Amino acid sequence: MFMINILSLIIPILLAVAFLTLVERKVLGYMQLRKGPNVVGPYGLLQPIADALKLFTKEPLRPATSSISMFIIAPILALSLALTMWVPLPMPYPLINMNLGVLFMLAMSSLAVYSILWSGWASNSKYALIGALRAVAQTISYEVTLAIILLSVLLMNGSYTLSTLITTQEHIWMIFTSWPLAMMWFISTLAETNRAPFDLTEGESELVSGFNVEYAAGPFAMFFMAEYANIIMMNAFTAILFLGASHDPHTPELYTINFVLKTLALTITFLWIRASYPRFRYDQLMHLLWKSFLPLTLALCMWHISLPIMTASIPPQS
Amino acid sequence: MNIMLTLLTNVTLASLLVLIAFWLPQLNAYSEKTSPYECGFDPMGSARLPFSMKFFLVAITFLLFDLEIALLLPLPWASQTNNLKTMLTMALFLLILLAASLAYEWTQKGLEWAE
Amino acid sequence: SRGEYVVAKLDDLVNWARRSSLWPMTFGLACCAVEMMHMAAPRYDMDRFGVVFRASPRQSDVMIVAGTLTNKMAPALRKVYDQMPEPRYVVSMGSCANGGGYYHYSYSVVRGCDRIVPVDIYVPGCPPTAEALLYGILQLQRKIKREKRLRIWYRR
Amino acid sequence: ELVQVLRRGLQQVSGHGGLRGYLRVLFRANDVRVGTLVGEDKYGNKYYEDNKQFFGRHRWVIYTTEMNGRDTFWDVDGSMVPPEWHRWLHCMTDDP
Amino acid sequence: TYKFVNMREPSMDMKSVTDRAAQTLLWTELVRGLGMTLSYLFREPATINYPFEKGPLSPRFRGEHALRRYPSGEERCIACKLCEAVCPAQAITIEAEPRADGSRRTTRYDIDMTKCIYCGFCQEACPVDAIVEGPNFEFSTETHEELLYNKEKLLNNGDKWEAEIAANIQADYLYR
Amino acid sequence: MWFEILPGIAVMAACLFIPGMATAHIHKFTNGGKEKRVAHFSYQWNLMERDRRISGVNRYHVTKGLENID
Amino acid sequence: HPAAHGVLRLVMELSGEMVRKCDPHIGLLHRGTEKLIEYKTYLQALPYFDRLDYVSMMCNEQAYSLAVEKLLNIQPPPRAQWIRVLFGEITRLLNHIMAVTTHALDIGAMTPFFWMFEEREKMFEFYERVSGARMHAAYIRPGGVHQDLPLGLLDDIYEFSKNFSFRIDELEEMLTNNRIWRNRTVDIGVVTAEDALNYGFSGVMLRGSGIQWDL
Ligand SMILES: CCCCCCCCCCCCCCCCC[C@@H](O)O[C@H](CO[C@H](O)CCCCCCCCCCCCCCC)COP(=O)(O)OCC[N+](C)(C)C
Ligand SMILES: CCCCCCCCCCCCCCCCC[C@@H](O)O[C@H](CO[C@H](O)CCCCCCCCCCCCCCC)COP(=O)(O)OCC[N+](C)(C)C
Ligand SMILES: CCCCCCCCCCCCCCCCC[C@@H](O)O[C@H](CO[C@H](O)CCCCCCCCCCCCCCC)COP(=O)(O)OCC[N+](C)(C)C
Ligand SMILES: C=C(C)[C@H]1Cc2c(ccc3c2O[C@@H]2COc4cc(OC)c(OC)cc4[C@@H]2C3=O)O1
Ligand code: SF4
Ligand code: SF4
Ligand code: SF4
Repeated sequence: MFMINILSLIIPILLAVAFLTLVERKVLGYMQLRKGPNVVGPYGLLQPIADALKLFTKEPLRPATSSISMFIIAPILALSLALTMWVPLPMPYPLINMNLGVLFMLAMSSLAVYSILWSGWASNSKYALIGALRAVAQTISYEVTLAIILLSVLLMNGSYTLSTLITTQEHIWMIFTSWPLAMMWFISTLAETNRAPFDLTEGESELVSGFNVEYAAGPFAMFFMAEYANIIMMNAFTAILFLGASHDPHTPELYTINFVLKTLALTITFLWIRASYPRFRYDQLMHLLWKSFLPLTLALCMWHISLPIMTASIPPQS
Repeated sequence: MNIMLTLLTNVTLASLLVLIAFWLPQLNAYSEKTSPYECGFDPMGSARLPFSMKFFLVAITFLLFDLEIALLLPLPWASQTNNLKTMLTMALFLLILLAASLAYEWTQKGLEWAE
Repeated sequence: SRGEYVVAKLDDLVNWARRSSLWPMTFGLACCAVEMMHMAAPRYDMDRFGVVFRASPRQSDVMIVAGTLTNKMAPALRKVYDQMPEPRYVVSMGSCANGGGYYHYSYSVVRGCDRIVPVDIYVPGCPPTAEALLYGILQLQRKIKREKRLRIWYRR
Repeated sequence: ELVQVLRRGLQQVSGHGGLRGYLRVLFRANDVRVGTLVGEDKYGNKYYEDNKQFFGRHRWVIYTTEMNGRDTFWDVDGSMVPPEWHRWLHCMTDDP
Repeated sequence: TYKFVNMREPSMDMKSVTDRAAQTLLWTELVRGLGMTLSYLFREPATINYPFEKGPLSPRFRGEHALRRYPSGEERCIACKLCEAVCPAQAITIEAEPRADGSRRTTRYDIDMTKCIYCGFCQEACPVDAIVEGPNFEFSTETHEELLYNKEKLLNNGDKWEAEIAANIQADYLYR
Repeated sequence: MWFEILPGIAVMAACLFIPGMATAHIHKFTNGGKEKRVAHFSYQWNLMERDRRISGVNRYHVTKGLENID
Repeated sequence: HPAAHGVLRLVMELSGEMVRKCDPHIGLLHRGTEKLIEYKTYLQALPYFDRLDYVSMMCNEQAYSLAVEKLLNIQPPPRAQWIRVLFGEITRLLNHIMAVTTHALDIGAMTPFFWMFEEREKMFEFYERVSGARMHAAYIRPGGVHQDLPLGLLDDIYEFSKNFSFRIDELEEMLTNNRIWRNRTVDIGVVTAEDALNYGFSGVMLRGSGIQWDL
C-alpha cells in the first residue's frame, strides 16, 4: 500500500514533466509571436508522447573515448535523485515525514550536481568538460547563499519540518515577512536548476550542448526529464516556503488545488523569464552571488536572528 | 524503511529506463560514429589534459564558508534557550566574523579570477 | 494473421512517433540557411510541426544541407553526418547542395552533397522559399510514414 | 466579454456541420474557423475566405479526401491545388 | 551630420541617486522586459496554416520552368539558343534540326534544375515567350535524377500550368 | 490564440493533483479513516505503541473509548 | 557550431576559459567566384554578387553596377537611382535586423529574432514583388534596374515603414537598458581608432570607435 503511494507520486510527476515541455514550447512560441506545437494531437497534446517514443527508439551512442561506467551511471543518478526530491513535500501530507526535510532537500540537491560532473568528465570530450567545470563554478557561486537564505527564512518556522510551514503561514504568507529574502531565493533557484539566464552547463550558443553533448536517445531523455522535474520540484518548494495555502484537515484537496496552482504559476514565471533575458557569464554569476547576494544575505541573517528575540516572537518548537 | 524502499524504487526505475534505451532500438556502431565530437574536425589534443581553474582561491574559500553554514544551522533550536543574550551574542559574533573574512578576501582581490 | 496485424500496428506507431518529432541539426552553410531561418520564423513556425533545431549531432534526426559544400568542408559534413545516431535523414536544399548550382564548374566545390552522403529529399531553388522547404519537410514526413521496418523483419 | 467569445466558439462548432464535422476539420486541418465558401474544385477541394483575418489567413482550402487515385484524408500537400485555384490561393490575383 | 549614441551624463541629485538605487535593488528594467514579453503573449501570432494557407506571391515569381505553345497547339520555341547562351549556370542544353515539315524546332531541350539558379534570364532572352519560369515551387523530389528535365517534361509542365502562366504573363507583360 | 496553451497547463495541473490526493486518500484508508498519526518525537511514538498494545487487534488507530472501563 | 555564424573553423588556444589565441580558418565557403566571373559576360556575372553577401544582396548588385557603369561611361536615369537608394535602405534594414538579432541570439536572448523576422518577411515580400525572388533579385543592373515598380508597391512600402519604429522600440526595450545585456556587451572587444584604421576596418567598426566616416 506504500508501494502504491510511491507509484502514485512517481508516475504523475513524469506525466507533468512530459507536458511541461509542451507547455514550455507553446508559451515560448506565443511570446515569440508564433504558435508552437499544434499539429501532433489537438493543440499539440500528443507531442510529448511522440518525443518520448522517438527518443527511446533511437540508437544510444557510447563514445569510443568515454568511461563506460560513469557515462551510464550519471543519467540514472540524475533521474533517481529528481524523483526522490518529491517524497518529503507536504501536499498537504508528505509521503515521507522527516524532522529535517529541508536539510534532506539541501543534501540531495547538493548530490545532484555530480550527474552533470560525472557525465561531463566521462564523456571525454572538450565541450563536455567545459560544461562540467561550469557546473562546478555554478555550485560554488550559489550554495552558501542558498543555505543561509533557507536558514534565515526558517528561523520564523521554528524547525526544519516542511509540514510546519503550513502552520506558520496560516494567516499570512511568509513573502510579506521576507520578500527581500524571497527574491534572492528565487534567483538562487534559477541558478540551482541551470535555467536561463543561468544555463551555463549546457550553454547551447556557446558550448553546442555542454555536459550532455555526447548523450543521445534515452539517456539524453532522462537528463531532460530530471531537469524539468527539478524545475517543478523547486517551484513547489518555493510555493510551500513563501506562499502558504490554507489547510483544512477534513478538506485536504482544497490545499492540494491551491498548492498546485501556485506551483504552476511559479513554473510559468520560470518559462516567462527564459524568454526575456540574455545569458549571464559564469564569472559574472559568481560575482553576482558573492558580492551582492552574500553580504545582503549575511545582514538579513543577523536581522532575522535578532528580530524574533527583539519582539518576543520565537516559534514554538524546540 | 520506507525511504529505503523509495530509493530502491527510483533507482530501479531509472536503471530499467536505461536498459530499455540500450536494448530496444537497432544499433549500428562504427568507428566514425563513436568518434569524439568537436564540431566536425578531429580534436588536436586530449580532453584529459589539465584544464586551468581561474577561480581556485574562491573554490578553496568555499570550503570554509560551507563549514560556517554547518555551524549556523542549529540556530532555530538555539533560539529556545534561556540565556538568550549569550546565544544572540555568539550568533552575531559568528556572522560578524564570517562577514569580516568575506570583506578581507574582497579587499585583497581574492574574489577576482586569475587571468 | 495476428502477428502481421500486430507488427503493422507497431510499425505505424513507430513511424508516427518518428515523423512527428523531427529534430534537424543546427547546421547551415550559405544563402539557403537564411530561408531555413525564415522557415523557423513566426510566419511558418516549423516548431508547430514538431520540428526543433538542436546543435549536437547526437540529439538530431535530420541534416538539412543548406548551402554550397566545398572540398575543404566536405570531411566535416561527412563527420557530423556519421555522428548522428540512427535513424537519420538528409535533406538536400538548394541548387548548390543538389548538384553544385552556380558553382558547378569550380575547382573547390563538391558537385552535389549526394557524392558525400545519401540524400532522402531534394529541394530545388536558389534559394528555395521557406514554403518550399516546409513542403520538402512534409514530404520527408510522408516518406517516413511509408516505411515498413517491422513488417520486413516479420516477413524475413 | 468572455461570454461572447464562448458563444463565438459555440457557433463555430455549430456551423461546421455539427460535432463530427467540427472534429473532422479540427483533426484534418488543425483549424476550426468558418469562412465564406468562395468555391469548389472539380477534384473536391473547397476554397474559403474571410477578409477580417490578417493578410495570409484570409484565404484557405480544405483539401479533398480522394484525389486521382490516393486517399488524401490525412496525406495532403500543396501540390494538389489546380493552377487556377493556385493563382487565387497565393494572392497573385483577387478574382477567383 | 552626426549624433552621439553614448555621450550622456547621469544626474547626481539625491532623487536621481535614490531612483537608480531602487532600479538596482528592485529590478525595474527587468520587469519592463518581462512586461514586453507578456504583452507579446496576448497578441495574435503571425503563423499561417500551411499547407491550407499559403504565403502571398507575385505574377513575377520565378518557379518551375515550362515550355509554352501558340493557341494553335504549335510550340513557341524556334531553337534560337538565346536562353542557352544567356544562362549564367550553363543549365540549358539544346539540339535542333529541321522538322519533317521544314520547321525550325528543337530535338533536345534539357534544363538541369540542380544547376539552375532560377534567375529568369532565359525568359528575358526568349523572343517568342517560349521558355518561362512558372509559379510552381512545390516540386521536391526523392531522387537527384528526377530534377534533370528533358523536353517532354518541360512540354508537360507547360501543358499543365498554361492556364496560370498565361494569366501571370497578362498581368506583367506591360512592365516588360 | 493564447488560450490554446491552456489545455497543456490543464493536463499538467491534473497530473500534479494526483500525488497529494492519492497520499491523503491512502493515509485515510490505511489509518482507520482518520488521518495518519505524526510521530516527530519519542513521546508520540510511545503513545502510538500504547495505542497498538491496548487495541487488542495490534492496530494503533483502533481507538478504545470509555467502553473499556466496565 | 551555432555561434560560428556559418562555416568558420576558429581554432582557439585557451587557458581555462580565458582565450590565449584565436586562429580563424576560412575557405569552407570559398567557391572560386572570381575565376567563374572571369568566365562570364558582365550580365552573367551579376547574380554572383547576390550570393556574395546573402544578407545585403541589392547593395552588392549596386556596387557592381556602379563599377560597370563607371567603366562604360554611361549614367543611370534618375528614377532608377531613386529606386536603387530606396531598396538599398530596405536592404540595410534587413541586414541590420539580421545582425542585431543573431548577435542577441548568440548572447542568449532568443526572443527579438522572432519579432524582427516577421518584418524581414515583409521586406522579402517587397523584394519578390519587385523582382520575383525573395532573396536573389538580380534587380539592380549595370544600366539601372530590370523592371519598373508594380502599380501599388509604394503604398505598401509606406504602410510597412510607418510601423517599423515601434518594432525598433520594442527591441530597444528588450536590450538597450538591460543590465545583463550591458554586462555581456560593455567594454567587450574594445578597439582603438588608430588600430581600427591600420587594421582596415570600415563601417560601424570605425564609427563605434569615434571615427567620423560614412561613404
Ligand atoms: C517502462 C519501465 C518498466 C518496463 C517493464 C518491462 C522491462 C523490460 C526489460 C527491458 C529490456 C527491453 C528490450 C526489448 C527487446 C529484447 C532484446 C533482447 O532481450 O532480445 C535478444 C535476446 O536473445 C539473445 O540473442 C539470446 C536468446 C537466448 C540466449 C539467452 C536467453 C536464455 C533464456 C531461455 C529462452 C528459452 C525459452 C524461455 C521461455 C520463458 C537480444 O537481441 P539483440 O540483437 O542482441 O538486441 C537488439 C534487440 N532488437 C533486435 C529488438 C533491436
Ligand atoms: C583575562 C584575559 C583577557 C585578555 C586576553 C584575551 C584572550 C581570550 C579571548 C577572549 C576571552 C573571552 C572568553 C571568556 C569565556 C566565555 C564564557 C564565560 O565568560 O561566560 C560566557 C559569557 O559569554 C558572553 O557571551 C560574553 C563573552 C563573549 C565575548 C564576545 C566575543 C569576543 C572574543 C574576541 C577575542 C577572540 C580572538 C579574536 C576574535 C576577533 C557565558 O556565560 P553564561 O551564558 O551566562 O553561563 C553559561 C553556563 N550555563 C549554560 C550553565 C548557564
Ligand atoms: C500503457 C502504455 C504502454 C506504452 C506507452 C507508450 C505510449 C502509448 C502510445 C501513444 C499512442 C498515440 C499515437 C496515435 C497518434 C495518431 C494521430 C493521427 O492523426 O495520425 C494519423 C495516422 O496515425 C498512424 O497511422 C497510426 C498511429 C498509431 C498506430 C497504432 C498505435 C498502437 C499503440 C498501442 C500501445 C503499444 C505500446 C507497446 C508497449 C507496451 C494520420 O496523422 P498524420 O498524417 O501523421 O498528420 C497529418 C497532419 N495533417 C492532418 C494536418 C495534414
Ligand atoms: C536558432 C534559430 C532561432 C534560427 C537561427 C539559426 C537557425 C538555423 C541555423 C543557424 C541559425 O543561426 C546561427 C547564427 O547566425 C547565422 C547567420 C548566418 O548567416 C547570416 C548563417 O549562415 C550559414 C548561419 C547562422 C547560424 C546557424 O546556421 O534558425
Ligand atoms: S543554392 Fe543559391 S541560395 Fe542556396 S546556397 Fe547556393 S547560391 Fe545560395
Ligand atoms: S533561370 Fe537562370 S539559371 Fe535557370 S535556366 Fe534560366 S537562365 Fe539558366
Ligand atoms: S526557349 Fe526561347 S530563347 Fe530558348 S531556344 Fe527556344 S525560342 Fe530561343
